[PDB]
Amino acid sequence: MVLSEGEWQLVLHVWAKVEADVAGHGQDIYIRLFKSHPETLEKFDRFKHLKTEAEMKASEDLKKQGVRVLTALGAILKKKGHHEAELKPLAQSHATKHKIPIKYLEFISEAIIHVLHSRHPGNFGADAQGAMNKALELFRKDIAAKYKELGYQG
Ligand code: HEM
Repeated sequence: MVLSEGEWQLVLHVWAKVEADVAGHGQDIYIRLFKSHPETLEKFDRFKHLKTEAEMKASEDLKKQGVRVLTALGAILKKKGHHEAELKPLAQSHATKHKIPIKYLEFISEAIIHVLHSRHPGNFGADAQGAMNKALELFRKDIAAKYKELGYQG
């Protein structure tokens, strides 16, 4: 699949707003992910002990992790589809070390869309959401392909 320049513009326009507060968006996304799909928390040995949203918001380590995640995703989105190099290390670690199924990548994609919709309604109308969904679907499609090459069914 391929996004048009117009669709990429919608994606990068709202992403520019996210970048005004990377740490805050990361926390919101994780909290949404862990509350909606608790099973995903079990994959994080360093955070699986967190019991409440309050503890999650107070975790300095979780905040730092969120920044790393959004920074990596932002770098990929900014490549506008030409992300082969960026995807390699990410696919290898998540398939071989962390063992993250594609289903969980779908769950975090849902959390990202939920948070953007909540925080940036003016820059996340129907067309913008459609573009972001398309960008995330492309990301998941390419990661899934790499997973297969690496020997992980995902
Ligand atoms: C938006 C998609 C995602 C991106 C861009 C992303 C990115 C990253 C990055 C950059 C790291 C640090 C370096 C590395 O180990 O590769 C990382 C670590 C990790 N990721 Fe992800 N990730 C994503 C989704 C997920 C999901 C959905 C899960 C599981 C529910 C997950 C589980 C982990 C774990 C367990 C670690 C290691 C954390 C630690 O060091 O304690 N990731 N991720």
